[PDB]
Amino acid sequence: GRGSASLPACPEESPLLVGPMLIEFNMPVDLELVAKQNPNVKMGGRYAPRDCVSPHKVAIIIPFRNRQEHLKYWLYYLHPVLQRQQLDYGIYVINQAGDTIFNRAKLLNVGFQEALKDYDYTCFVFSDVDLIPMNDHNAYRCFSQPRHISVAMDKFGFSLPYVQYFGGVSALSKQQFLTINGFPNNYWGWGGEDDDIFNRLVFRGMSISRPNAVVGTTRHIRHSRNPQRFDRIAHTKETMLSDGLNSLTYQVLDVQRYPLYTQITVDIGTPS
Ligand SMILES: [Mn+2]
Repeated sequence: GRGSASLPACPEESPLLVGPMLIEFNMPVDLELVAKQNPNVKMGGRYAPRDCVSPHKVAIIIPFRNRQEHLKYWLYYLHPVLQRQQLDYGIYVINQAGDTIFNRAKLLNVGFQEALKDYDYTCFVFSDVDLIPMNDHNAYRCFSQPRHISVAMDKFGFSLPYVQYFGGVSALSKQQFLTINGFPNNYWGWGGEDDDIFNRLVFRGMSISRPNAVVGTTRHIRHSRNPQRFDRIAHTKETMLSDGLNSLTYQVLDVQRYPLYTQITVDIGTPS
């Protein structure tokens, strides 16, 4: 019964998952130690199973600016999880250059476009750097519909702010992201960019996929520095096709590949 054969696809659900995890942010993290503890993660924070092929080719995009301690906790907790989930993944920290108002959604668009230059990713997880999953059955990859991953956040009492809430951590396949023309580029701290994204999905006929709440619990990291739904539905319809990936403009000032992640420093301009 011999002959040349391809590696099998990885199983529908990984047999390596452990379920609940204790998430704490009160101890120091040393990334050199984390790298040594995750020897299979390659330069730039890249990993893929050795014994099976994953259909999940995921770029994990993290909007960022001056929050190194949070990022260290993020890397410490997620790398082991992402490997147990048997994903073919890469970590991208999109660092906003300058001191102008932070623009989360625009940095996510940057991450989508830059990660694609590195590899043919077909799934994108957009994650704030201060959100950590409490259960590894919460899959960091894409589904038949846009996926909302951080569904029961401790900062919100482990309950969804509202059924249309799409903030924190989410995942869109390449097809899903492209069809909504990505995310809006003009929410300069205005708040509600996630609601605009939700409106884009609905308008294109998509719905929200969510893991069961029991495994969707996430912890939020506090920093020395419940949400309500913003409207702008009519604005989204009017603006989505002219404001997003197609109109995205930015300058890449630095690209650093570290053992556990790639950091792309970009100048995304100032509010126009
Ligand atoms: Mn926060």
